[PDB]
Amino acid sequence: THDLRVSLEEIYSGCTKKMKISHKRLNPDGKSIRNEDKILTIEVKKGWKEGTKITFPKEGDQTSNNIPADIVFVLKDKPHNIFKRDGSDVIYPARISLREALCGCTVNVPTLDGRTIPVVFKDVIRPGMRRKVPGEGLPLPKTPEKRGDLIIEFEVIFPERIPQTSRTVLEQVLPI
Amino acid sequence: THDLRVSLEEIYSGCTKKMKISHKRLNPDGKSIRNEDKILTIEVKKGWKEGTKITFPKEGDQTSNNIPADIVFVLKDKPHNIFKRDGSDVIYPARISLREALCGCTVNVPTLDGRTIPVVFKDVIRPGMRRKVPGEGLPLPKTPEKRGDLIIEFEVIFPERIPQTSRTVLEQVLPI
Amino acid sequence: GPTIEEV
Amino acid sequence: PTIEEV
Amino acid sequence: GPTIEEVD
Repeated sequence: THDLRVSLEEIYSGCTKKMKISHKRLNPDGKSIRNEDKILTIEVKKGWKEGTKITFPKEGDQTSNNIPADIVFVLKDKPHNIFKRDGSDVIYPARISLREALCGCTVNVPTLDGRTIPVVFKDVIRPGMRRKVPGEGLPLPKTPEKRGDLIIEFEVIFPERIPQTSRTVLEQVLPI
Repeated sequence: THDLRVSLEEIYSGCTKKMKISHKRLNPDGKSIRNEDKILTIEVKKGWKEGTKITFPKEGDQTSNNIPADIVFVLKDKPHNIFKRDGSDVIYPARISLREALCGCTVNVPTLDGRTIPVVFKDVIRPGMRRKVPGEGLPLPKTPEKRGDLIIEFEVIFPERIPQTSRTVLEQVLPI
Repeated sequence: GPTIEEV
Repeated sequence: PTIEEV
Repeated sequence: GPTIEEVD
């Protein structure tokens, strides 16, 4: 029972995982132990979700009279440094200044195949607001021609401090 | 398994819950059933957590010669409109304006026993920032004379729209 | 099953 | 190998 | 429990 870690990019295009296992083997001679190497091949289908199980029958250890153990791989999402995976969607955290949130913003959203898409915002952006960029998520695994969405998730970064100057002005333009 | 909904106020002081049950009971003829009501009394102790089980042996339906099932109550936190429970802590959502977040404010925090505690903020308040009010949470169930904390959790409310003249000014005072 | 209500 | 889907 | 590691 073993973790197969797969990057977002590998889930997006699909990939091949070549895992070498070292199991103990009963020799042609029925009464001794031998170490044996064997590459197990996993075909990662595009869009596969974490928890997918890949079972290689009887690839465990061999010695006695009983049936050798199954090797079960379980797919795990590897942390990605740009996106957080959410099913077939990917979430893109966009950190913007409070100035941009109140006065207008362009987010250059990165894509899974390494381009960027400019998304222009004219209205007030609120802390935690989300904006869908349709079809820019991961392939759906059963119908890989269709894709999920890329979801912009805003974090609005506040000034560390406000000088008294600025405070007096903010008091005149912002609602109580 | 049956829900025993308990308010935060009840967890705070402890309480006595009276629950009316209506179950089937075999008549003396051994052939016919009647419905009869019974009142089950539950002492809820200070600080008890969601998931606590309280068992009434043999209060289930009696239909035949079999022993009636047990009735098992499971303590559930009743949603509160002012606080959210977090273990022995309680969280207070504090909704403030952006102006208040930037320029300072006083939060009059309500308590479980119905006081308010004023808490003064002079520095910039960020979205999702928390501030602890020590010992103003719920009794710890094993040590009821000690208490958890009350946690202020800020939600910063933005203006719906900002006019051009205000935008021009915010661009002059807010860091880029 | 039985009916349960608070009182 | 045997696959178990999500 | 036999060892398991990735290769080419």
